Amino acid sequence: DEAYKIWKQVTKKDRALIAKERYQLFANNKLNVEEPALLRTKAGMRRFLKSRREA
Amino acid sequence: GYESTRPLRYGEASLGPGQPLFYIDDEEVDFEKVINAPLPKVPRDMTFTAHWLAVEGVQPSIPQNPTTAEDLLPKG
Amino acid sequence: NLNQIVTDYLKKKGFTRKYLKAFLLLKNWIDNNLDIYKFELRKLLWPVFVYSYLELVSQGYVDDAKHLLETLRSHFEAVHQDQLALLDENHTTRLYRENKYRIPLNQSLSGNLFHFLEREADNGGATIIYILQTHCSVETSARGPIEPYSFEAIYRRARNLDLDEADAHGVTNRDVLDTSARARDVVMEMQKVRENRDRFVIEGRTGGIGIPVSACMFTFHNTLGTVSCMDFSNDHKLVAVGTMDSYIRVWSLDGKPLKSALENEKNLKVNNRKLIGHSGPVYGVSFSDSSKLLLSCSADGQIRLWSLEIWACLCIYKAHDGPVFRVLWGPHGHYFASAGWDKTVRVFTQDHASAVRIMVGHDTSISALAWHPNGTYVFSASDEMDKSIRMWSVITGNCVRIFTGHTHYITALECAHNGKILASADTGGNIFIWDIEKGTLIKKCRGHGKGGIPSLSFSAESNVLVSGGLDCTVRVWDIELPADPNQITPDQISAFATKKTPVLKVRFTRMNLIVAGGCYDPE
Repeated sequence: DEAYKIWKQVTKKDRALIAKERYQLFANNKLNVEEPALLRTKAGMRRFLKSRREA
Repeated sequence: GYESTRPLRYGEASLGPGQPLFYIDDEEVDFEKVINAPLPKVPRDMTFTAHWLAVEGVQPSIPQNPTTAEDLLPKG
Repeated sequence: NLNQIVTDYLKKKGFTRKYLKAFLLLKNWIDNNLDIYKFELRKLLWPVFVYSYLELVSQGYVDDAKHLLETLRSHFEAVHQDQLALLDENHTTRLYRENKYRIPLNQSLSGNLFHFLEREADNGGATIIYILQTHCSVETSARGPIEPYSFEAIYRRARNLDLDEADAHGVTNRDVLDTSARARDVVMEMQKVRENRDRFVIEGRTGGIGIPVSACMFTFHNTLGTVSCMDFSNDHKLVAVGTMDSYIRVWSLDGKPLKSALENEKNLKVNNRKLIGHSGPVYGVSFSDSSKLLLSCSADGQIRLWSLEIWACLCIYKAHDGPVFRVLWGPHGHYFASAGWDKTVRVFTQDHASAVRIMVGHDTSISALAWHPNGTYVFSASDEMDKSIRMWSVITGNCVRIFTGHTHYITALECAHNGKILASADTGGNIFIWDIEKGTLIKKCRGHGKGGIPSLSFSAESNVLVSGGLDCTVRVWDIELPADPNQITPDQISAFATKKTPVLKVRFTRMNLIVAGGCYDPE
């Protein structure tokens, strides 16, 4: 296709970063206690609200 | 007679140096003025809305919540 | 020295030194499963019923057997008409007794069923376990779930395979696999289930922080300060407000029409209604254990009972001299309590016009009420020169516990779901946590402003508390801080500020989620 190729070209870097974070969190099927916690913030919700207004 | 919506005013008289007296401010009016006056404005009917005050312990920055500009977290 | 006084007083006083419940439980559980399994589990419905009915006929409970047969006849009216007619000793019954039913099932499905039955053993699981162990044989197979269009049936039909002996034997997989288109260790299985379930228990709390919580806020507009009291129904479907204009207003919380049983009111479209009939300001509203009944109390000194199906008053109770301030349904909703200006606490049942119990001993007006989750105790608080909390037994009518320590007007009382802890709040911003059996204060929580904390609520496990205040804040409190791993008190987890809306009601759901209500004042 072409839309799929453009989507990959646009999202590759962010997807790689998120995959790396998730992979580091659960190494050896054990919850690594030294990694950052999973917490919700206000900047992320502001980004979500921006996207929702776009929609 | 204490449910009136008129403003409460006071007038001052003098019994001498440093001896003031206070009286309620009234004034005779016509019946034409009272009867012909317009009515106050009717407020809208009761209703309710909904919104998210917090999500998983974090308040979102939506119009329905207070702004950060304007003592909630312990600092001991 | 009060200890010496008490010791002297004690020394001088001579003190020395049936089957339908199980069927419905199973039906609901089957209804709540994934679709891909629903074909198999339904095979359990027909046997569990039939044998059960016969059992009653064997025990002489003819009326119960008839009621059970009639109630469940609708579910099978389209298939088992002949069998139902025959049942309503024959050779068929003898064959049923001699030959035990066969119930083929998948391995994982069997494991899920056994774990579910164990998890609800005392609510009806034991009945089904016994029935299956006695008059059934669940031939388990390691196949996948069987459906008319699943992979198993398609593959078997395409390859023209034969019928397995276990699944050979009123609908069966044969009619799905026929060309016309192992054993068991119950009891031992339950033992293994319990032994394995015992291995995944959490037994402490060292380190970490409190629990995240979500909140949903309902705001009322154009009230002009006429709203006195607010309440939510048990299922979060209705909201009621009592005003200073003597009327009550009820709304559906999702905006759908409210329904009336009157013929003239058939298919009427309104989502809010008014209850009229009090002569003074309303100070309390209480939903009964869908909610059918409402209780209200007013400054005119009366208590009124309303039907929420026809939206009219049913009964008036007139046992008070002066205004009534608070009224409360019991934990299961047949008894209720009331209190107000004349310093007496009254307990009624909806059956009788006169109060059945009278509680005397407070020296001032009553300002707060609460029930115990077992339904046999009540809590009251007074103001002014007597700022104490009293605990009353309903069987005798006497006081059993007194709690002292508040120095401000008390606004709320709340008992934990485990029946062991009590909480109170006042107009100074403090929350007191009390041990009930010892009569001692466990601790104090600080951080709210001054003015009054009208509402408190415990979570399902009673390990977290949520409070709402007239300072326009909602706060969350840890009831026990974690062990040390080696103006505001450190046991607060969260505080959420509202937008110019004092909080009147807060309540916990089944999850880590709370609902709050209030009135908006733009000025």
